[PDB]
Amino acid sequence: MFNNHEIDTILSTLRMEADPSLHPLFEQFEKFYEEKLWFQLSESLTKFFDDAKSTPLRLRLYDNFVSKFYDKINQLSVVKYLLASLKDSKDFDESLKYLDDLKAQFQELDSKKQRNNGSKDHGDGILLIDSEIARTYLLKNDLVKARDLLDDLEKTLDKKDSIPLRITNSFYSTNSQYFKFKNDFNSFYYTSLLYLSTLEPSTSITLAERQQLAYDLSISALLGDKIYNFGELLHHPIMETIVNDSNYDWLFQLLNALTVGDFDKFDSLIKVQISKIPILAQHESFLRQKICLMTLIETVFVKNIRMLSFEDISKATHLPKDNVEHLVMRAISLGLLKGSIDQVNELVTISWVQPR
Repeated sequence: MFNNHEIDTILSTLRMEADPSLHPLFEQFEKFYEEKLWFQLSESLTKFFDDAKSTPLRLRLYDNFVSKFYDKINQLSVVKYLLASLKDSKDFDESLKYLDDLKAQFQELDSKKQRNNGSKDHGDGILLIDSEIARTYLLKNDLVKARDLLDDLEKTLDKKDSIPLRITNSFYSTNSQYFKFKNDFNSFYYTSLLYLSTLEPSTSITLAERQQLAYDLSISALLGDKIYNFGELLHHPIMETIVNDSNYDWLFQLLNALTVGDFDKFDSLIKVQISKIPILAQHESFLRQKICLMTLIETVFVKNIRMLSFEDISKATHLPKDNVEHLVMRAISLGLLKGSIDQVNELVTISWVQPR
């Protein structure tokens, strides 16, 4: 019987420990547990979880109450109740052992349970709790183990298992916890290309989420110190979603000009949108380089060039003969060609080009 046993003890104690405001809600909690209605009990417990009021009660609740029926209820509902109470502790190692032990219980409590059709379904609960262990690691549990686990989990973002988008999006937070566009934008653009590979029709995302992903990828390319090929980005189907909002149409036309060497359109957007935005202003002198670099690379590719002259490069860049070689020396430094400058003759011996 629940009377004179753990459950009566828990209801009694937690009602005393609780704020008076919580008392009427816990009548439904008591009832639905006694009725064996774990799901209605979870709605009642979710209505408690929805408020910061008395959050620590949920730790005892998890340990001594939810643990009796967590096999039936949704894995993320279960971990959310523990998460709020264990986050209140401001600790990053008990949280590790708790999420690992909880996850491992579900790894043995289930084999064909909570599945779409008693099938080899996605582990669309503990796959995200695995990310929560990783976030907890990256939250300075131990930096060496965290960095090693980050590298191993990055090597696990592949079709080695039937990973859904949600685990990758969850681990993408853990990558963002370690590296950002502020550290390097070319890297963050390539990190964003990972997320594109996982994008498919999923409840996780919308057309608006695609618009935000396209826009953030666009900033990452624009400000990418070593990116040059904006064309493959600008043509990619994900960049069609933003054409159905166009709030940033000026960015995509600045990008378009920067994809074709249209100095006049470039200058016209540069005269306005740079001044309005400090992040873009910090890169203005890179963008004017990027247009010159790409204009020449297109010229080299389309005209299959092997020899060019500083005066003709000066036409194609609007940089004076006295400095124009430093521009193509940046291109050589980007590694997108194997040519060499012949400064003695004010010539260049161009060789090869990276198309993408």
